[PDB]
Amino acid sequence: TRTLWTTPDTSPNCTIAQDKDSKLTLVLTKCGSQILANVSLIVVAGKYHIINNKTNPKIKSFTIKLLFNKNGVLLDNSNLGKAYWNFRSGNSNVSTAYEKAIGFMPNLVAYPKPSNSKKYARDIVYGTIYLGGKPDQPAVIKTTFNQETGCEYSITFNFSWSKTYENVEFETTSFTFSYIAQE
Amino acid sequence: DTRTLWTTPDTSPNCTIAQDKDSKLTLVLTKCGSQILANVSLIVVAGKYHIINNKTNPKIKSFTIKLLFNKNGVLLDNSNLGKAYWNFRSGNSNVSTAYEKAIGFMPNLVAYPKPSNSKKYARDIVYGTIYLGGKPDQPAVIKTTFNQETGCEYSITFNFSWSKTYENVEFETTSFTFSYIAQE
Amino acid sequence: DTRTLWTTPDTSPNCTIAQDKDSKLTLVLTKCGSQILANVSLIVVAGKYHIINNKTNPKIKSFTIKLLFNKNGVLLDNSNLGKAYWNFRSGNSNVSTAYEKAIGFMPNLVAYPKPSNSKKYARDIVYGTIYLGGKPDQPAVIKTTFNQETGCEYSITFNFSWSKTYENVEFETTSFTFSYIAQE
Ligand SMILES: [Zn+2]
Ligand SMILES: [Zn+2]
Ligand SMILES: [Zn+2]
Repeated sequence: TRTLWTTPDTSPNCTIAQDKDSKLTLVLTKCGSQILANVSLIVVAGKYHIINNKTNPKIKSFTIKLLFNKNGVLLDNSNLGKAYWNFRSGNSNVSTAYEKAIGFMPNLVAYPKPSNSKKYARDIVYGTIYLGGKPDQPAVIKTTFNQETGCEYSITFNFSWSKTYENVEFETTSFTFSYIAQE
Repeated sequence: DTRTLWTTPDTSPNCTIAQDKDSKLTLVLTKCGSQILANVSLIVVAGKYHIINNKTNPKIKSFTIKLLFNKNGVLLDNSNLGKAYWNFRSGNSNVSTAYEKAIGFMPNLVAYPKPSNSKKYARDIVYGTIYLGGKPDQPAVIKTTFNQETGCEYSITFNFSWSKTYENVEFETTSFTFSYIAQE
Repeated sequence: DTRTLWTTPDTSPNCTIAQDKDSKLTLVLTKCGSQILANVSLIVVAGKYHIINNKTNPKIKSFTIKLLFNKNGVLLDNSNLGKAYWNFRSGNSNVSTAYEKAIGFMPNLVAYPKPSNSKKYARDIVYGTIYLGGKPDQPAVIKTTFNQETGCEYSITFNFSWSKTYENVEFETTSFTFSYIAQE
């Protein structure tokens, strides 16, 4: 069945530190009870565009959050802009915002919201991507399901690095993962 | 849902590593035609592998969870995973009756042959790293091997191992995705 | 379209890295709508890359396998992979006739543009690590790049490289799974 995506162009669609400073490319394809996900990031401007940890040793991580309501609709506090997220139609999107995508949401039994109960690590997936496609420029992408407040479901991407990069543009290789679907 | 075989997504223990029901293996196998998309994680709740302390027990560095299947893809009871809640999905639960056939979910025997006298290829293994407690400095290796057990027609085995000296670290993991070639 | 397009899962050599038919590339592409789920491994059986010795040949550190496709997603004969056994799956074999169209299996050209004077973004690359002989201390990097070859409409290229100093180690790998955005 279907695919929810950001069209795979390079037009900025995401706000990390300043308005439209990045293009998140995210494709979610439903394969029954699992969602197959493919993600990459291009930071085009602003604080995170060029990393220089000699001049700014403190800049070592940032987060992009996707927050969804009970119908699986993206909420406006998300870093990703609402106009950019929809079911695929060709290399573009359907012309009208979708009303329902619960089949694409991370499963709440697998990945419960924060509560008074024990929190398990299975709601996280780690991966490594590479800045500029260079094998000696790893950064970690940590993806977490359903851990944000103010929403019914969430997918968050935390990008971090441990090396001292000097004038390295933050644009990444791609990473694939999956997660258990709500229905 | 006859495209997903799973353990259910709850946290009720279903697996016996060192003692009865000491762990929850969460395993979801989704059939995408000739490939099975697999998602796995592990929570150990009790016993020898629950709290790792390699200062006190320096030799506790690895363990294995085996799923063994018959010619029909039915789980055999000396697998570490219990039979009761390994089944086709129905909602967040399972279908009511135990399944009789799941050959479409078994690892392909031409791709991943049983042990024999013939050359053994590495393609029957997938390696991944998961993280204890979700902490990025607590890696452990998950090694998954297809059809290398005897006394069965098919098998999937998960070997968990680590090389750091962990001190009072609970063995509960992040999730890992992989795929394998299906028998049919 | 649920189909699988593959090399078949046997171990018969189908690929030419340094000399004719020196390797078996096992590649399985399954279409899951707008994404292709890919599973890959490599067995080198002869020639320069069969047994690696970096004490005697320290500069032998990488090689490349290219799949080049025309406008219809048909494999071009200058690819390293041979055309004879690359086809849609039928059982553990292939459909009898060579396929004529597989555009839905090609890497998306907007996501992964062909080479030009325009900025080359890294999103057209996926990196993974596989293990020689299934040994966890024998990593090698598999770098996969989409649509960066000339003389074709689409391409998938696999660059295998390593940084350890291997001494008489056979180049045969564990398996790796990735996905990519489909052209249609
Ligand atoms: Zn710039
Ligand atoms: Zn515990
Ligand atoms: Zn050999």
